[PDB]
Amino acid sequence: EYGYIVTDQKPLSLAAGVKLLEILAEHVHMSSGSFINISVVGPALTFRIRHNLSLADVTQQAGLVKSELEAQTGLQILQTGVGQ
Amino acid sequence: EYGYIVTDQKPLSLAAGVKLLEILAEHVHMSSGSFINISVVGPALTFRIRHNEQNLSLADVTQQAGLVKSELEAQTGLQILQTGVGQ
Ligand SMILES: [Ca+2]
Repeated sequence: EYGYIVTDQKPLSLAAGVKLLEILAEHVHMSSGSFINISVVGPALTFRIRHNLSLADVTQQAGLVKSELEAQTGLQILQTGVGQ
Repeated sequence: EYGYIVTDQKPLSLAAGVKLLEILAEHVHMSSGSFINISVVGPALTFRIRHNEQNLSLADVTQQAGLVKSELEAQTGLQILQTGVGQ
Protein backbone atom coordinates (compact mmCIF):
# COMPACT_ATOMS: atom_id res chain seq x y z
CA GLU A 1 0.00 0.00 0.00
CA TYR A 2 1.08 3.60 -0.66
CA GLY A 3 -0.36 7.01 0.05
CA TYR A 4 -0.90 9.55 -2.68
CA ILE A 5 -1.89 13.13 -3.40
CA VAL A 6 -3.08 14.13 -6.85
CA THR A 7 -2.45 17.79 -7.68
CA ASP A 8 -3.28 20.12 -10.57
CA GLN A 9 0.39 20.28 -11.60
CA LYS A 10 1.39 19.01 -15.01
CA PRO A 11 3.75 17.57 -13.89
CA LEU A 12 4.30 17.92 -10.17
CA SER A 13 7.86 18.89 -9.30
CA LEU A 14 9.82 16.84 -6.91
CA ALA A 15 10.51 19.98 -4.82
CA ALA A 16 6.81 20.80 -4.43
CA GLY A 17 5.95 17.18 -3.58
CA VAL A 18 8.51 17.19 -0.78
CA LYS A 19 7.23 20.55 0.46
CA LEU A 20 3.73 18.99 0.80
CA LEU A 21 5.28 16.22 2.90
CA GLU A 22 7.19 18.69 5.10
CA ILE A 23 4.01 20.53 5.93
CA LEU A 24 2.06 17.34 6.39
CA ALA A 25 4.76 15.94 8.74
CA GLU A 26 4.53 19.06 10.87
CA HIS A 27 0.78 18.76 11.26
CA VAL A 28 1.01 15.14 12.38
CA HIS A 29 4.05 15.73 14.66
CA MET A 30 6.31 13.30 12.79
CA SER A 31 9.78 13.82 11.20
CA SER A 32 9.40 14.42 7.46
CA GLY A 33 12.17 11.85 6.98
CA SER A 34 9.59 9.27 8.06
CA PHE A 35 7.99 9.72 4.66
CA ILE A 36 9.83 7.13 2.57
CA ASN A 37 9.71 5.69 -0.97
CA ILE A 38 8.65 9.04 -2.37
CA SER A 39 7.96 9.63 -6.07
CA VAL A 40 6.28 12.23 -8.25
CA VAL A 41 4.59 10.87 -11.42
CA GLY A 42 2.55 13.21 -13.58
CA PRO A 43 0.36 15.27 -11.21
CA ALA A 44 0.73 12.78 -8.33
CA LEU A 45 2.88 12.41 -5.22
CA THR A 46 3.23 8.89 -3.79
CA PHE A 47 4.83 7.84 -0.54
CA ARG A 48 5.00 5.33 2.28
CA ILE A 49 5.58 5.84 5.96
CA ARG A 50 8.45 4.52 8.07
CA HIS A 51 8.04 2.89 11.45
CA ASN A 52 7.27 5.68 13.92
CA LEU A 53 0.75 6.86 12.37
CA SER A 54 -0.69 4.91 9.43
CA LEU A 55 -1.38 5.85 5.72
CA ALA A 56 -4.99 6.24 6.64
CA ASP A 57 -4.06 8.69 9.44
CA VAL A 58 -1.85 10.75 7.17
CA THR A 59 -4.18 10.92 4.19
CA GLN A 60 -7.03 11.85 6.61
CA GLN A 61 -4.83 14.55 8.00
CA ALA A 62 -3.98 15.77 4.47
CA GLY A 63 -7.74 16.36 3.99
CA LEU A 64 -7.97 18.16 7.32
CA VAL A 65 -5.22 20.65 6.40
CA LYS A 66 -5.85 20.76 2.64
CA SER A 67 -6.36 24.58 2.70
CA GLU A 68 -3.03 25.06 4.41
CA LEU A 69 -1.25 22.65 2.02
CA GLU A 70 -2.66 24.51 -1.00
CA ALA A 71 -1.88 27.99 0.36
CA GLN A 72 1.73 27.15 1.26
CA THR A 73 2.57 25.30 -1.94
CA GLY A 74 0.61 27.23 -4.55
CA LEU A 75 -1.04 24.20 -5.99
CA GLN A 76 -4.45 22.51 -5.81
CA ILE A 77 -5.07 19.10 -4.24
CA LEU A 78 -7.58 17.18 -6.32
CA GLN A 79 -7.45 13.73 -4.61
CA THR A 80 -5.87 12.16 -1.55
CA GLY A 81 -6.00 8.43 -0.92
CA VAL A 82 -4.36 5.07 -0.57
CA GLY A 83 -3.45 2.72 -3.37
CA GLN A 84 -2.31 -0.82 -3.73
CA GLU B 1 -15.74 16.68 -2.29
CA TYR B 2 -16.56 13.07 -3.03
CA GLY B 3 -15.41 9.68 -1.84
CA TYR B 4 -14.20 7.25 -4.48
CA ILE B 5 -13.17 3.69 -5.13
CA VAL B 6 -11.04 2.94 -8.20
CA THR B 7 -11.33 -0.54 -9.67
CA ASP B 8 -9.65 -2.54 -12.41
CA GLN B 9 -12.90 -2.64 -14.49
CA LYS B 10 -13.25 0.00 -17.28
CA PRO B 11 -16.04 0.94 -17.77
CA LEU B 12 -17.24 0.06 -14.24
CA SER B 13 -20.98 -0.79 -14.25
CA LEU B 14 -23.33 1.12 -12.10
CA ALA B 15 -24.81 -2.16 -10.75
CA ALA B 16 -21.33 -3.39 -9.74
CA GLY B 17 -20.56 -0.03 -8.18
CA VAL B 18 -23.56 -0.13 -5.97
CA LYS B 19 -22.79 -3.81 -5.01
CA LEU B 20 -19.47 -2.44 -3.66
CA LEU B 21 -21.45 0.08 -1.67
CA GLU B 22 -23.81 -2.54 -0.31
CA ILE B 23 -20.90 -4.63 1.01
CA LEU B 24 -19.26 -1.52 2.44
CA ALA B 25 -22.53 -0.39 4.08
CA GLU B 26 -23.02 -3.81 5.70
CA HIS B 27 -19.47 -3.65 7.07
CA VAL B 28 -19.80 -0.13 8.55
CA HIS B 29 -23.37 -0.72 9.79
CA MET B 30 -24.94 2.04 7.66
CA SER B 31 -27.83 1.84 5.28
CA SER B 32 -26.55 1.80 1.71
CA GLY B 33 -29.11 4.49 0.98
CA SER B 34 -26.87 6.83 2.97
CA PHE B 35 -24.45 6.76 -0.02
CA ILE B 36 -25.81 9.51 -2.22
CA ASN B 37 -24.84 11.43 -5.38
CA ILE B 38 -23.37 8.25 -6.86
CA SER B 39 -21.73 8.02 -10.26
CA VAL B 40 -19.44 5.66 -12.17
CA VAL B 41 -16.78 7.28 -14.27
CA GLY B 42 -14.25 5.11 -16.17
CA PRO B 43 -13.11 2.50 -13.60
CA ALA B 44 -14.17 4.58 -10.60
CA LEU B 45 -17.16 4.83 -8.32
CA THR B 46 -17.82 8.22 -6.76
CA PHE B 47 -20.27 9.14 -4.00
CA ARG B 48 -21.13 11.37 -1.07
CA ILE B 49 -22.60 10.47 2.30
CA ARG B 50 -25.90 11.62 3.77
CA HIS B 51 -26.57 12.64 7.40
CA ASN B 52 -26.70 9.25 9.11
CA GLU B 53 -27.41 8.05 12.55
CA GLN B 54 -23.90 6.73 12.78
CA ASN B 55 -22.32 10.19 12.12
CA LEU B 56 -19.87 8.54 9.65
CA SER B 57 -17.33 10.71 7.28
CA LEU B 58 -15.86 10.27 3.73
CA ALA B 59 -12.34 9.54 4.93
CA ASP B 60 -14.02 7.18 7.43
CA VAL B 61 -15.97 5.20 4.82
CA THR B 62 -13.11 5.26 2.19
CA GLN B 63 -10.62 4.08 4.85
CA GLN B 64 -12.98 1.26 5.63
CA ALA B 65 -13.31 0.37 1.90
CA GLY B 66 -9.53 -0.01 1.75
CA LEU B 67 -9.55 -2.27 4.90
CA VAL B 68 -12.16 -4.63 3.43
CA LYS B 69 -10.76 -4.56 -0.12
CA SER B 70 -10.24 -8.38 -0.06
CA GLU B 71 -13.93 -8.88 0.79
CA LEU B 72 -15.06 -6.35 -1.85
CA GLU B 73 -12.87 -8.20 -4.35
CA ALA B 74 -13.96 -11.70 -3.24
CA GLN B 75 -17.63 -10.74 -3.46
CA THR B 76 -17.55 -8.85 -6.72
CA GLY B 77 -14.52 -10.05 -8.72
CA LEU B 78 -13.19 -6.52 -8.92
CA GLN B 79 -9.76 -5.50 -7.86
CA ILE B 80 -9.74 -2.34 -5.68
CA LEU B 81 -6.75 -0.19 -6.81
CA GLN B 82 -7.34 3.06 -4.89
CA THR B 83 -9.70 4.52 -2.33
CA GLY B 84 -9.76 8.24 -1.42
CA VAL B 85 -11.45 11.57 -1.27
CA GLY B 86 -11.49 14.05 -4.12
CA GLN B 87 -12.51 17.65 -4.89
CA1 LIG C 1 -8.68 23.51 -3.55
